[PDB]
Amino acid sequence: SKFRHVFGQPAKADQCYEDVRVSQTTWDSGFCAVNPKFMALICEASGGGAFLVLPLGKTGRVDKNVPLVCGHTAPVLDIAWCPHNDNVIASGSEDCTVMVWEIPDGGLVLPLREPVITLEGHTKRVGIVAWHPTAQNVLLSAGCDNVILVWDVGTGAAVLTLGPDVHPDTIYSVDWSRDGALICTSCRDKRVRVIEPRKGTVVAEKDRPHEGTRPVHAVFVSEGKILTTGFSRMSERQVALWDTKHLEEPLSLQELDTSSGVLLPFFDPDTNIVYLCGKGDSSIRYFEITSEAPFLHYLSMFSSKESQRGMGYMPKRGLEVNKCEIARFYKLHERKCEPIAMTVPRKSDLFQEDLYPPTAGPDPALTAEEWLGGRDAGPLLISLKD
Repeated sequence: SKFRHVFGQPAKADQCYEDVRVSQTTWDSGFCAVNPKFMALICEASGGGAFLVLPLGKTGRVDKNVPLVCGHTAPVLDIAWCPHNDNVIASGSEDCTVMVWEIPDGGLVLPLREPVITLEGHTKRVGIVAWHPTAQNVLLSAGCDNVILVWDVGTGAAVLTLGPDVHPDTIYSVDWSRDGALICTSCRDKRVRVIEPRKGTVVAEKDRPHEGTRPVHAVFVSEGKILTTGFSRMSERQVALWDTKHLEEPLSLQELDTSSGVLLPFFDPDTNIVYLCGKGDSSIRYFEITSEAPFLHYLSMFSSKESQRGMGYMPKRGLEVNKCEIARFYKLHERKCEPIAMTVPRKSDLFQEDLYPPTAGPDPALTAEEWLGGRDAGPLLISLKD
């Protein structure tokens, strides 16, 4: 493997974001969303709902009175940058709404309260927002009403609905496939569903990928496969790799350690690496996914003494390609956001092509109406050699 010596290297202190009141809400979302232009994290707000958005370059201590994105009338639970517009962010709130915000180049000057659009429909708090990867303006949300809504942000309309007949209990996670043809959902009723959301068809299901009582998260990995984190009977944390056409036994099931913290998976299709990090934890582990046995291979971990309250993940376009950076985590402490470069050691001056294949770019491959009518298409690809 060429990822055997991948290592984490935290930014220096003066390149961090400090003196920020990270939200204390107990919830299993990342709490941090980053893109090549801005850093956003969810704040501690008691009079309503707020999150911070700063120009990436505005490092050091944050002015205690910095403009926030407020708008929401109750705590924010989830935030995500639009993959085809670096100035647009969505948030889900305990006020039962998703709001879609526009951020100026230069960040805010004054507190932002009107969103581009307020997406009304959920009857309970909304703690999962997930942008469609390829279809312009398509946004999914899952609330604690156990309902999944898909929206056309361009028209403000809820265009698809999966009711609580589909997910009868808490939805722990939702992931779109590479081409946005499918979602993978994980439910408190212990089934991981693979759903064609347009015709609302469950195309594959695994009952109890894990035996424990705590949450299972699910992400799509390389073609045909999904990945779960979960817990054993004895609350031993597990990662499992599944072949979706044959869900009876996992391709690999590996026991990590006995903690209580939910591991969140971050899958990089350009390297076939998955990174696992939990709130409460001080480490980020990473595995490689291949088609040779045993399919899921432990690479290593970044270890630290500080436990994280959240994690963000830099899109490829913001990465130091010439510094062989293949990921950057945006790690939340109590009062601090700390970027962490993930790097492949190479001693070569040339662009490392093998490390940087063409990657999902910022332009949609389909419109909302096209994807809705039943077209699928993988993302439009760009060169990072630039």
